[PDB]
Amino acid sequence: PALSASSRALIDEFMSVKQTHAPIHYGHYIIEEVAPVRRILKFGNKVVF
Amino acid sequence: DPTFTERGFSKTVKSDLIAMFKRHLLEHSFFLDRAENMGSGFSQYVRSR
Amino acid sequence: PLNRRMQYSYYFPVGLFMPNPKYTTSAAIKMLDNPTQQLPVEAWIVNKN
Amino acid sequence: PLNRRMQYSYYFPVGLFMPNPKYTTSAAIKMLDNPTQQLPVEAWIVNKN
Repeated sequence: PALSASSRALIDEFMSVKQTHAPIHYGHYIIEEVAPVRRILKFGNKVVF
Repeated sequence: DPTFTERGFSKTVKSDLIAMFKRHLLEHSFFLDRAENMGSGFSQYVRSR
Repeated sequence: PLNRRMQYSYYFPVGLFMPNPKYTTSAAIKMLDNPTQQLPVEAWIVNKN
Repeated sequence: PLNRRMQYSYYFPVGLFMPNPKYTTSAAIKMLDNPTQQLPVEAWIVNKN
């Protein structure tokens, strides 16, 4: 499963804290990035692993 | 690094190397400002670069 | 020849829909519309850049 | 002549506007205004000093 979301809101939630974020909002949702290559994701200075 | 190159100088290899330039302009230039703010790996970082 | 190329197949959905008991797991994001009648129209995925 | 002069061009917008599904990210900041209709009219940036 690739990293997808619904709007930019859950993306910039998941970029804020990668541990305690929402995978499922009210109708919205965001599927986390699990892969053989665990990619670096940069959004400004917020950058997760 | 000939990993990227010597495969055939197409549109595609250079159109990926441009994003490689964009990614390496942030994490590997002005290394001394990193190393004066990095952790205990001071000397090995400068030796790596 | 040790610089092989693996070809992984990623996938992601778009435009799904939650079942009617809708919940949330983050006390930060509150969308500014009626959240019950909400469904995504799109998907925002991240690139290699 | 090692005192070279890199001229990194910066850029920043002013006057941009969110799309109509509006939302929040951090819920510990409030404004005394009707939150739905508001516009970023000025931009604050940070100088060298």
